[PDB]
This record gives sequence, structure tokens and C-alpha cells, in this order.
Amino acid sequence: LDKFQPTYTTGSFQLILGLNAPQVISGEGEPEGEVFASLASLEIKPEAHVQELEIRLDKDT
Amino acid sequence: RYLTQHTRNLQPGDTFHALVEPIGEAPLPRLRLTDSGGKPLAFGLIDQPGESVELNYTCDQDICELVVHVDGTDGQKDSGEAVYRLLVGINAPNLRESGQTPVGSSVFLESDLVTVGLAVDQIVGVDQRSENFSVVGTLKLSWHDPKLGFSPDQCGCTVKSFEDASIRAVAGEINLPLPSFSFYNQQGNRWSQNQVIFVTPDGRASYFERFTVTLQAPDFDFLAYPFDRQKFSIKVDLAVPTNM
Amino acid sequence: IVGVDQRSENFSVVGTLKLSWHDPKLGFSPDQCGCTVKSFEDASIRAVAGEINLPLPSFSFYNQQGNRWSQNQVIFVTPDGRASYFERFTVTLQAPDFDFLAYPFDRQKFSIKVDLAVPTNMFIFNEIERFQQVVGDQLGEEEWVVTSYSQEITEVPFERGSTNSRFTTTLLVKRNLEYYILRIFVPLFLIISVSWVIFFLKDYGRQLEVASGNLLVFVAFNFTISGDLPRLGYLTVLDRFMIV
Amino acid sequence: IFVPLFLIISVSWVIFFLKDYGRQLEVASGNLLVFVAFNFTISGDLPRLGYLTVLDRFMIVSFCLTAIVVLISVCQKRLGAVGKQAVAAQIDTWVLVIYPLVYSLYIIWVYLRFF
Repeated sequence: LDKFQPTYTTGSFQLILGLNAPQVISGEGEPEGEVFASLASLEIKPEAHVQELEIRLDKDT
Repeated sequence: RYLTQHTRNLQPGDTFHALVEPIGEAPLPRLRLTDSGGKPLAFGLIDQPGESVELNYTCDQDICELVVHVDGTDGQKDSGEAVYRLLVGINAPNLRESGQTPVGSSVFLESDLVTVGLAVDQIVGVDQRSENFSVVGTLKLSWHDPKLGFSPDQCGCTVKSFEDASIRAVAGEINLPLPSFSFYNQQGNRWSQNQVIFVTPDGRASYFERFTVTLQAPDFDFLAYPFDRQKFSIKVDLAVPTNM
Repeated sequence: IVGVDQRSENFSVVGTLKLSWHDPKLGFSPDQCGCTVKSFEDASIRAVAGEINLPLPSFSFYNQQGNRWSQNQVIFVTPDGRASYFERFTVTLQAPDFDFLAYPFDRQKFSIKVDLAVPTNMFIFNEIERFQQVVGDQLGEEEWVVTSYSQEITEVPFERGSTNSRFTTTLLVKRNLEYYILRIFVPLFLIISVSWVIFFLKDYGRQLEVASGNLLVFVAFNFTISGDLPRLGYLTVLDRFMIV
Repeated sequence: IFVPLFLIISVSWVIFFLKDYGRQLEVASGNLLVFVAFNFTISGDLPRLGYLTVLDRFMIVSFCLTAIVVLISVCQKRLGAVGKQAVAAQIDTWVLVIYPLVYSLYIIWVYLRFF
């Protein structure tokens, strides 16, 4: 509220998918039936996270 | 450079209107309407005259809470002063009408103001060598909150009292924030032999405390000693920012 | 600055300490709470951390003597993970760098040391933030005058194969000479000058009474000076003057 | 504080009426030590200030004034031995009015500034 800055949100979640199941809107019930979709992603989407640093050693450390 | 205000709850199907009118030829600010979390809902618009910013919004959710922000951090640097005029209304079509009297029918914003009062009962002593003094007195804090309200039928009681460290435990259960104070010029430890709070069903609260503290007096002047005059000050500071 | 004790070589200060670190955990969604910040006070800080098992940084004053009085301990948590810890304290610290060789024209330095209570593999000090001026405008202590200050971050060995970060704040002070001139240097000068004047007269046998009387008054002055100094193992400037 | 200091100064000034040279030396020397004792008593209830107050300024005047008496008395005794008794008597009259005049000036200065 002090300042305006749009950013991104990170964290965990719990995705629920149902096919012709009107009882899953409330979040209740348990998975049943057959396989609806595959969790594996078609692509890989490589990133470019590269970091470099230097360190100094010592007898104590 | 930033101003934020809280509003009351809005029933479904209700509207909201805001307007900014500069007075001292100050630059137009930026105004937006968001919720308690901060998610934006509407943005201010500047008309052709450029002397007013108008915002309108309607809510479809069951419970609606709106917070109004005024932005001035992008104005002229080292500005001497900047005064504007802010008028709002919930069910107020054609807000620029009805007389626009400052004394409205009813309040529209929230209430987080605190009333404070202090008294002095004793003066333990004054130490010139260390430039400090000790006093005994009572401090009262009072504020109004629509929550922490209990129905008398379920309890059969008119007031509720909490003492010792039980005050913090009750607040944690309802997660409600509480005001915190501190003596700015306090030296050492402060002895408080009584800490009670009274809660009244409509929402009113009162906090009492009897204390014995030692305070610093840095305004000692011995130039006219022993015909000198000195002043002693007691400072109480809230431990929360001005936005709470 | 509450006071400085030369006999015990220690001093007491009142100030504020701020700690801040970033952790991706302890993040709350504003939608579920309708709040922007969260605050924990008193001993409730440790209870919350135990529920989430998250480690917390612990600090300690390395040169602290006795007990430390802290009248405020609050922590602010911001949803993305930022945290800030504030504390107002009143502590007594040891000053082992006292040097009385140039007394009373000597200069001394006072240091405040803060040490993390965790090894270097958990929490380290990597930056210094000045949220307020290090030396306040009002400090009392009409005797000592603060001239300069400095802050730095270092690490020191601990146990066998462990190290911890250290935060040091050093204050350089000087001693006012108004009191010593008025009450010590001036009374001694007139007494010596008065005795030398009597030598102008050739009244043999009168110098014996004056010299014998001056022997006793110097003994009284000798004990007065030693009252505000410890049992040092070396002679200062004042003692050398008294020997002559 | 104020009353005990006033009688001591007034008593010393009374002794100046007698022309007993050599007795003023004992009184002036004795008054030097009693002022030192008063100096330490006042500072007991005050911090180590870096400036002079009204009381310390008064003590400085008394310390310096009693030093001139010792020097004057020694000169009068030395002059009497030579045979200039008339000159010594003239100095005695002059010092009779200098002693109260100096103290009166300090009181006026305090009243003009702080009152």
C-alpha cells in the first residue's frame, strides 16, 4: 500500500482438474476414473541463470 | 508524499465516487482505488479542464472493502506545501451537487484514531548530577473498533476486563492489531503494577496503566544557578507507523 | 549517554538496533488475511518461528556487563518475505581501552560490539544501513564531548573451526578542562604563590610554620584526586606534579 | 551557604581596622583554606560542567581578592622595617574602601544581567 509496484508471485499450489465432474468445484472429493492429461510438459523452456563469484581461503576457514 | 485512507464495507450493487480539487495551484496527483490486499480496481482520470480527477466503481462481490490512495511522490522536489480537497460518497450520484457541505449525513471512512491522557501523582526525586527525574502517574489509551464486539445475551455481562499478560493472548486469537506505546526518554526499567483493559460491546475500549519510570532531562541549564528555572518533559511515542 | 564511570571503566548508553534479512518462506497471501504487514511483539516472536521451524538470527553484546533492559521488541513481516527487527535497549558496556597517561588531557574511545550467536554458515553480516543518525543531538554528558565515530564489519574465530560476524561502533571523545582548572589548578597556584611571597621577609622561623602547614594541605589534595581514579600501576601527569 | 560566607568576609574586614601588621597575614592565609573547603562542597551536587555559573564566579572574586591582601600585608611589613610608617598608614586607608567596593560591583552585575 505504501508504493505501487507490480511484481510476480512465487509459491506452491494444488491444481485440481476434473472432466464432467460437478463435485470438484467446491474442492471436495477424491481423484477417480482414468487419466485425463499428462503432467509432463511438451517443451523444456531452458533458462539462462548464470552466476560467477570468487572466494578466499584461510587456515581458520 | 503518500496518503492512504480506509473505507467502510460496501453491500453488493453499491457504487463509489471520488474527486480531487486542488486549491493552492498544486500539481494534479495520481489517485487509484484498490482493496485491502492491494489488488487494483480502478484508476483516476483527468478531464479536459484539468482541475479535477474523477473515479467511479461498482462492486459485485458479497463483501467489498475499498482503499483510496493519493500519489504525490512524483511532484516538484522541495515543495513548500500542497493542500487539496477530497470528497467521497457511496450512494451519491452526481457527487458535484447536493450543496457539497463538509458536514455530511454520516461518516464514510473508518476510524483508527486514539485518544490519550496522562496524569502525574508523585515526584520521587530529582538528580542534578545525572540530570534525570522519576515520576509516578497513570496513562489512559482509548480507541474505537467495530470488531471485538460481544452480544450481551450470550454472556450476561456489560463489560469485559483483561489483566496481566492475558491481553495479548486474546488479541492473537482474533488477530486484531493493537496500539503499542513507548517512553522515548526512559532510562532503565519501568515498573508497572497494574495493566487492565475494559471492553464495551459496541466496540469501545479503554486501557489503563499505573507506572513508575525514570526519565532523562537534557534541558538542564546551570547558567543562572542557583536562581535558574528548568523544564521537565515526558514523551510518549506510538510504536506503530502513522498508517495504523 | 547515561553516564561514564572512571573507577570501574564502563559506560551506559540508550539506543536502537535494527536487523533485517530476506527469506522466501514466512510469506502470506494478502487475500486470506486482508492485511499488508504482520507484527509480533514480546515473546510471541519465538512461538511463531517454532511452528514453522524456521531458524532465526540471534545476537549478543560481547562487552555487556550485568543485565540489559529492553522495553520494546517488535518484528514486521512483509508478504514477499522481507522482515525487520527493532529493539530499544539500555545496556552497560565495558571500556578496557582507558588510558590515564595523559590525564586529565587524555582522549579515550568507546566501542559497542554486537556478535551473532550463530556460526558463519547460517547468518552473516554483509551490509550496514543507517536508518538514523548514529550520534543524536541530545546526549547529556556535560563532561565528555563526542568528536567522531566509525562503523565496520569483521569476523572473529570461535570454538575450533567456527567463525561469527561482528558489528563494531566506535566513539571518540575528549574531556572538558573547565572543572579541573576551576577547582584544582587555581587553588594550588595561589597556595604556592602565597608561600613564595612570604620568603621576601627575612623572618626566620616563620617559613617553618608555612612549610609545615603546606605539607598537610598537599596530603588532603592527594586523596581528593585519587577518589575518581582506580588503583593504577603507573603515574599520570597530576601525580608527577604532586611529587615535585 | 550565603550567610556563612558573609560573616566570614565581614569578620575579616573588621580586623583591618586595627593597625596590627602581621596579623592580617594569618587571617588572609586562614581564609584561603576555608574557601577551598567551600569550593568542593558546592561542586558535590553539580556535574563536571564546561562553563562557569554564578556561584563559581563569586568564588573566583573571593580567591583573587584575598591574594592581594597577602601581597599588600607583606609590603606594608617590609616598608615598616625601613621606617616608612607614614606610607604604610596611607595604604591601610585605601585598602579599607577597596574591599567592600569590589564585592558591591559583583552584586550589581548579577542584578543587571539576571534580574
